[PDB]
Amino acid sequence: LDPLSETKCTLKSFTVEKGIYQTSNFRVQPTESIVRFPNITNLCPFGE
Amino acid sequence: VSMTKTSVDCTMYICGDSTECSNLLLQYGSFCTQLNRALTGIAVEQDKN
Ligand SMILES: *[C@@H]1O[C@H](CO[C@@H]2O[C@@H](C)[C@@H](O)[C@@H](O)[C@@H]2O)[C@@H](O[C@@H]2O[C@H](CO)[C@@H](O)[C@H](O)[C@H]2NC(C)=O)[C@H](O)[C@H]1NC(C)=O
Repeated sequence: LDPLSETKCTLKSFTVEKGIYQTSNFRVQPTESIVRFPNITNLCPFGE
Repeated sequence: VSMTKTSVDCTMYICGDSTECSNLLLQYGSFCTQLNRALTGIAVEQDKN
């Protein structure tokens, strides 16, 4: 919900004593996907 | 008198950005939280010292 709720949830307590508490590390997530394959048009001769 | 304070994200070390590995690591229970509780206790003590 908010950073205090994440401390209550990490301490496993509905009350939090005075302090500084470490919590889930933040991390920026993907904006989009990329694929980069060598440009090849001809199919492989599996029939042969 | 003291040593380097460290913190180690048990998820990013074990599973770095994989979700499949996170859902498997959850089957061990509290071991990641216990490791961070240990390294935080060492780190707070470097300032006490
Ligand atoms: C191997 O051959 C089968 C079918 O045999 C040939 O089918 C015709 C295309 C013609 O060449 C006949 O003289 C041969 O008997 C191929 O199977 C087909 O595969 C495509 C997809 O690639 C599918 O749309 C068709 O419905 C399939 N038809 C049949 C009958 O199987 C198969 O692709 C061939 N394998 C390779 C590696 O070329």
